[PDB]
Amino acid sequence: AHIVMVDAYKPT
Amino acid sequence: SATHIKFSKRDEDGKELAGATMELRDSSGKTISTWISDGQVKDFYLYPGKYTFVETAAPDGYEVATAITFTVNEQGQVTVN
Repeated sequence: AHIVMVDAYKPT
Repeated sequence: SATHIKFSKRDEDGKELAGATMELRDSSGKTISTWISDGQVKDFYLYPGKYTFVETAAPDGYEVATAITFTVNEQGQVTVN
């Protein structure tokens, strides 16, 4: 099974 | 009866992201494993139970992701809670 966790970008 | 689980930590372009401190926890709260992401898929084999992937630190420039709670059932199938 796949678990996918994304780390979003911080803004600037 | 251990189910293979593939864990990917990615950026928004969908590429594997290195530098994130991660823990996998079972429902009791027991930390099953702690690692730092290194740009590849992470494989675990888990028995029925409810678990949580927790990001404890993100690499600079990146936001800490909301923890992911999932269940492996007695039939070997996986569901996200």
